[PDB]
Amino acid sequence: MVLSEGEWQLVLHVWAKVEADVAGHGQDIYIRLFKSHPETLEKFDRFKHLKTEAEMKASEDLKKQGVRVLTALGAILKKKGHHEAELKPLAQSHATKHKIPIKYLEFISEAIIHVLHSRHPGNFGADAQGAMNKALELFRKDIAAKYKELGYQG
Ligand code: HEM
Repeated sequence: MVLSEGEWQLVLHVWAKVEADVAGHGQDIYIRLFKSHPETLEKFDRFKHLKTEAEMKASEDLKKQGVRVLTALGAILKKKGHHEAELKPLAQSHATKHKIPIKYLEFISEAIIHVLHSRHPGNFGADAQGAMNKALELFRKDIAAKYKELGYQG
């Protein structure tokens, strides 16, 4: 699949707003992910002990992790589809070390869309959401392909 320049513009326009507060968006996304799909928390040995949203918001380590995640995703989105190099290390670690199924990548994609919709309604109308969904679907499609090459069914 391929996004048009117009669709990429919608994606990068709202992403520019996210970048005004990377740490805050990361926390919101994780909290949404862990509350909606608790099973995903079990994959994080360093955070699986967190019991409440309050503890999650107070975790300095979780905040730092969120920044790393959004920074990596932002770098990929900014490549506008030409992300082969960026995807390699990410696919290898998540398939071989962390063992993250594609289903969980779908769950975090849902959390990202939920948070953007909540925080940036003016820059996340129907067309913008459609573009972001398309960008995330492309990301998941390419990661899934790499997973297969690496020997992980995902
Ligand atoms: C938006 C998609 C995602 C991106 C861009 C992303 C990115 C990253 C990055 C950059 C790291 C640090 C370096 C590395 O180990 O590769 C990382 C670590 C990790 N990721 Fe992800 N990730 C994503 C989704 C997920 C999901 C959905 C899960 C599981 C529910 C997950 C589980 C982990 C774990 C367990 C670690 C290691 C954390 C630690 O060091 O304690 N990731 N991720």
